[PDB]
Order: sequence, then structure tokens, then C-alpha cells
Amino acid sequence: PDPVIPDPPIDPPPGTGKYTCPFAIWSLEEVYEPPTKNRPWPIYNAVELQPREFDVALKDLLGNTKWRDWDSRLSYTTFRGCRGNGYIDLDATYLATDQAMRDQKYDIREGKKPGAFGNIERFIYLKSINAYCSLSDIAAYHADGVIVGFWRDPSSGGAIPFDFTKFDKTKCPIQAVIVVPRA
Repeated sequence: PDPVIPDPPIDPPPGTGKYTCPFAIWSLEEVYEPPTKNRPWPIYNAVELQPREFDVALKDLLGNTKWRDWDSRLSYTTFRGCRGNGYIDLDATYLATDQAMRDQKYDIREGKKPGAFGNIERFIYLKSINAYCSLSDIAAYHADGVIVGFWRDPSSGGAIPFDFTKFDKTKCPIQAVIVVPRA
């Protein structure tokens, strides 16, 4: 008996403009400290890059549907909604956890910044611009940063889970990191 034909994936809509990543972006390639038994990932030295643009307009990602707002960072005031129809925000707080680092359902690197205190932060990889962005920066008090992905998995009728641990970069690749406008 033939194998079952899988349902085809869902593709993101095209972008209608460009949008510069509104937080600092970085290259993490040089190793600062090798993995240890308790920390099975290296720490990199973070090197700053000049700003880059995603190939979507901010308005492409915005609309009138609700953000998941997993970590409640957007709950304190009225924001422009999400475009929805497959676009959705990811949990920037979860992605900075040891758990998210162990799993690498998304590619996340730990790195040491330049500067007085030499802060060690977790950096989400952004394939769209092949560069890294600090989860610390995106989720800072009043930054109003959102990581926007697009749900591609046609399973369960294409429904987006209400459990962020069900997400991964193949099911839901990152499309952009934005500052969501107030409304």
C-alpha cells in the first residue's frame, strides 16, 4: 500500500516593502568559551554589524488580530494588532531560557558583548538577514519588541498552537523582529 501523501506546507505572503531591524544586530562566530559538561554550548564573542533590512514592510505584519503576547510584555497598553492569517509572535522570554538553549528548536547562540560589564546574553538567529539579535534587547522594559514568525505547518488544519514549546524554526520560521506601534 502506497504511503500517505502529506498535506503541502503553507507559504508566507510576499512583502510589500523593507524594514530595518530596530535593534542592534551581531555576528557570533568566534568562541569565547568552549562547551562544558553542564553547559553543552559554546559562548561566543558578539561582534556588532551595521544595520540591515528585512524584505517586508512593517505594515505587512500588522493588522487587527490579537498577538499571543506569551510573556505579557504587550499587555500594559493598546498596540496595533497582528496581521494574523499565519503571522504570529514568538515568546522572546522563553527563547532566552536554558530550556530553549538546550533544545535549539530555533537557532539561539549565547554571546559576550563588548562594553564595561561585558554582558553575556542570548541571541536569536535571524536567517532573513543572516545575523543575530539579543533577546535581552528585544524584551527590555519599554522596547515593545516582537519576534514575528509565520506558521507553515498544515497539521490540525494549519492551527497555531497555544503552547510555544510546540513551535520550531521549520514549523514557524522567523520573518522579522519589529517594534510594534502603539494604537
